[PDB]
Amino acid sequence: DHFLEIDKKNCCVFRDDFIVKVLPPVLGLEFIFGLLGNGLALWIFCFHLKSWKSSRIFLFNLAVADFLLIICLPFLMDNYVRRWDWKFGDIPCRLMLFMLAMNRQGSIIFLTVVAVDRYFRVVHPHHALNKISNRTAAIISCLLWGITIGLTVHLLKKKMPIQNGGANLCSSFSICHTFQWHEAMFLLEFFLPLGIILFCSARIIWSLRQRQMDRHAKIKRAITFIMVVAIVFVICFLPSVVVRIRIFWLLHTSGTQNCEVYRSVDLAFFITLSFTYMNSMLDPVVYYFSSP
Amino acid sequence: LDQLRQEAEQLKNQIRDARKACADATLSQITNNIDPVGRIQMRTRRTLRGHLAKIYAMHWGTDSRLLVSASQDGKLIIWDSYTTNKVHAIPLRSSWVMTCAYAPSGNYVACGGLDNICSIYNLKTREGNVRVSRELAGHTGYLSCCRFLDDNQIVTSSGDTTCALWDIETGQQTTTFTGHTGDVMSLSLAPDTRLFVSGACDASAKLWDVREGMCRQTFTGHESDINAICFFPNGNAFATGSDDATCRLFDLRADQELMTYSHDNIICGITSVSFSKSGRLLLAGYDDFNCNVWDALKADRAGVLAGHDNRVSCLGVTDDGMAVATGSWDSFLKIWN
Amino acid sequence: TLSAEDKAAVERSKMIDRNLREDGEKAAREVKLLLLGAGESGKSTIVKQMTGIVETHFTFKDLHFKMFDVGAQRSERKKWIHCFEGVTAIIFCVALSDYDLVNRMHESMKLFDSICNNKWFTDTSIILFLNKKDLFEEKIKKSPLTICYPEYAGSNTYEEAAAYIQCQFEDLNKRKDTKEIYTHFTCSTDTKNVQFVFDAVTDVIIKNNLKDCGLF
Amino acid sequence: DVQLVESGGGLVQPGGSRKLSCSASGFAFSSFGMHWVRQAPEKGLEWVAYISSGSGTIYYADTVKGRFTISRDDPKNTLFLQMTSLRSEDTAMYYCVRSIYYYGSSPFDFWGQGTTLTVSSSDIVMTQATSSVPVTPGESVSISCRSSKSLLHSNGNTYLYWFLQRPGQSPQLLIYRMSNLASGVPDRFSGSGSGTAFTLTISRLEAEDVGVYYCMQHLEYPLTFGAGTKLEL
Amino acid sequence: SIAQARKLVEQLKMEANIDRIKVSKAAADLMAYCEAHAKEDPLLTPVPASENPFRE
Repeated sequence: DHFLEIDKKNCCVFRDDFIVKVLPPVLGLEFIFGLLGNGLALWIFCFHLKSWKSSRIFLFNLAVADFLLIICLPFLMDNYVRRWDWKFGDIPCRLMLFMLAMNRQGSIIFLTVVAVDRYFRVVHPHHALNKISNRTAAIISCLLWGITIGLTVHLLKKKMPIQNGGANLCSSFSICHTFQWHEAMFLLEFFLPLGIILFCSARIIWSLRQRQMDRHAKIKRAITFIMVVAIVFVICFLPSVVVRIRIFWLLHTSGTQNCEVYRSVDLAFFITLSFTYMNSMLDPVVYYFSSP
Repeated sequence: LDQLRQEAEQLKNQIRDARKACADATLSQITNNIDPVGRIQMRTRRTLRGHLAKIYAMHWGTDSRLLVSASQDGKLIIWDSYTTNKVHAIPLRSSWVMTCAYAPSGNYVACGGLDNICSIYNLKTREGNVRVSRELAGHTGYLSCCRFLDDNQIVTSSGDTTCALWDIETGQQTTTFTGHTGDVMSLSLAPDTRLFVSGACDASAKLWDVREGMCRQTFTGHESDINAICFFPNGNAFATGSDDATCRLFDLRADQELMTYSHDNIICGITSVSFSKSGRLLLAGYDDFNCNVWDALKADRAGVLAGHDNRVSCLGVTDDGMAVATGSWDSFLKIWN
Repeated sequence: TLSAEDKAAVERSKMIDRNLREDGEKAAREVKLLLLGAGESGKSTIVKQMTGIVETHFTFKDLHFKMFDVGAQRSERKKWIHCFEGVTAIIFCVALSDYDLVNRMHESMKLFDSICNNKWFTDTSIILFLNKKDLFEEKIKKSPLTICYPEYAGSNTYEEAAAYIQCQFEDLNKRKDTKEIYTHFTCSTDTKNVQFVFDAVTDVIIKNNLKDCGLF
Repeated sequence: DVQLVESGGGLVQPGGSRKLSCSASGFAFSSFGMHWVRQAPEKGLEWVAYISSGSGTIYYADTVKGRFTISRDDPKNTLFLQMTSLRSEDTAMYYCVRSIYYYGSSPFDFWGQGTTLTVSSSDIVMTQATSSVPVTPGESVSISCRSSKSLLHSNGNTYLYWFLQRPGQSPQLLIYRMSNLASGVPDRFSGSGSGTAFTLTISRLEAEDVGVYYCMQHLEYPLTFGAGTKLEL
Repeated sequence: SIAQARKLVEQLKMEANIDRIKVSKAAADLMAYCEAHAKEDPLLTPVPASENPFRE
């Protein structure tokens, strides 16, 4: 049927017929909107900006992280139009996978860092970290990028393209049974930052409410902005995780021998993975430029 | 008693009549034959970034290489302009400083501000550190300018409407000049260090004689406070910058207004002025975030130095005329050439 | 491409830079307040409770406060006020017992109007202190407030008169959205004025931090 | 008083580990780079070690590298030099000179007293030619020194120093950078010359002026002294 | 109260006893000084980079 041995037992791998007319349009719209946002945001961040601050440094790092996905999208739609096939070379797809993982990890980590920075500025106004040196911010950003490379560099070792007849798909997510060795990162990548961000936002809003400072209009505006950031992050990052846990439950309950069961789950998972790119393209709007 | 009031009125009327009868042609009429100086372009050569607050004063050394700068973080910094190095950093007792000076011999420096005390610091000591040589007190207002005559004498201008000539050895006011009616905000010593001029918020300037101490000439014509003053290199003229967005060139011997430098675009005041080595370019720092240069004869703009992100507060020109130093309310201090 | 002495000079300059940076970092953690009054308004007590400029000092709740009192600077106010741009707050003092005559309340109102609506102090918060309350109570026991303010149709009780004075003093504000003022009646209790100053200072610090990042 | 005392001398068996201490009082010890300079019982001076302000730069001579160490204690104003594996050629008198470097400063201005140590049994070479010169009071004398590499650096400085040592005393700075008169030095002393040829001139020579004169270069480490010219009678 | 008025009268009588030269003569003098010393102004006439102490 649709079986293929990846490294162990097998791996139910599919390329649905509808995939040609679902993902390419969404990806093109994301590409064009991300261009028209990121270009302006980066231009005003490198031309019309004031002296660099720690927060500004973190936002610039987040912009670099979400631009890493913009520079990689064309390969994504090239695969999606050709029904999960490569013709651009071995070390090439590997670079695409590394860039995708780096983008995801960096975006999430820097989002959590920004949330923690806001929490420390609003709840502990007289703490030491509120007045930090630009050099310390640079060291922190370098360390975060270093650990991100540490987790994401394993993807730059294996020569992935596998024989699949007329295709050599270099996809990083297959319905495998396998085990959460390198996996379960897909879960921890979101679960802990979700908790940290929610806790920081709740504490900020509650402290700004108790102190009776919610009289000036921009204070309420900032509260709404924090809430909007929270809802955006929660909305973008869940459908993928929901389908992933569903297929994990199916894998644990039903063995990966009868691949006919995984019909709609592959399509659903990949639509949700396409949805996941929404946050990276919304970042140049919500944070930079929409702010006061 | 109004008889002496009428005496003063008739004396000032006679003064005006004598001044008017002594004028036959303007400086522009004479200088219209001079070829235009052309556009003057200057580029930032060095940028000195050590301060952390607004810079309020600076002075060039006699050797045209070392300078001293004063800001509001309670620090006096001695810069080596050729290599942008730091030689000395003196922590001040009072963080509110509005003036600075450099001794001609290079041994002493001076500082002062809202504390009504002029501090004199010794630079070359056997112990290897900079220590305060002498504190001078006796003014009832903030000090706005101080200049060095030599290693033993000093001249100070304060907001108590009076000027003083001190004696660093004894520490007492050798002479006091009292002829103003408002705060005095500027001071410039003549090249021969025999006379000097002072500009006051009274909207006037006065020519004082150091040797015996009485006012010899009073120059009026402005419309608001005067924030800076500077002597022509010849020593027979000077230039005043005020808050009505205009500069003026006065002459000592003519006892009259010589020329006015103003443009319709500028409406902000002037914080500091200075001349060039040959006396042809008049530099002027504005609140417009940039400095201007004027052809001192034809009164035409010949260049704008715009590299600051705040109000320009201090401006100076080296003794050999090979550089210009500008310090604004942002911590940066820039050198142009 | 440098001589030995040039390298030593560069090292000395680097040490000077490090010392300057350390001093600035240490001095950037203090809270600076500017104290203003109307002569006998009562600046004595607020200060004693804790020849030019006279800086007082205190440490409260692990926070260092430096209060600057201009005092006897009998000169032009506009020629040195811009030196105080960037202060955390302006502590204005006014006595409720100076409505008798020689008009003192009107002078305080004029000074408050001049200070509050200033180009330099376009965002610095003002903490308003209304002191000398007991003598004002004694005066209002007999004399009416109509002498200073000819209006009413309300009453002549301490509470209503104090509220009227506070409303009149707050009305003088013009930048109602870029500047917020706080009004407090001075109490004989020890830790009541300092706590109010601390609360206002915190609030200003929270607003400044929010402005820095951009969220607000 | 800018006194500067040293201790830690005596007789050491070869292979010992004697350590010399140098205590300074009367100046800002924290902002003064400090050198250690030795002198043989009968030969001329010889640079030994150097440590900067803040201990960020340390230099040793070629003859002592790997055997001598130098360290500072700024809170208590002390300078230590630790010697290991002493040989028979280390018997000398040690001095604890000071030097502060900035635009217009005068390095090597104050020399220490001297600590005596005895042991039982690509470099710029600078020559001074003549060793002894017969002189009379009221005359004018000239001392000539010659290097091997030109000391006129690109910026314009000519790093050469003239020192004078009186009998039974410690050397004192006379001229720094080949033209500048040190503080406390009378007018009669003067210096002149050009690259690889320098001359110190004394006009109206008088008593309390005889001794030994040394020329030293500060272009690049290791610093090298001259043989020394001696004035008698 | 009234001594400052006499002081002002004396100051005015002193200031009203100084001879003044023609304005045209002063203009010519400033013109001559500027023309004579224009040759030694590195700001007026840009100096070549060979002897310019501020490189680049």
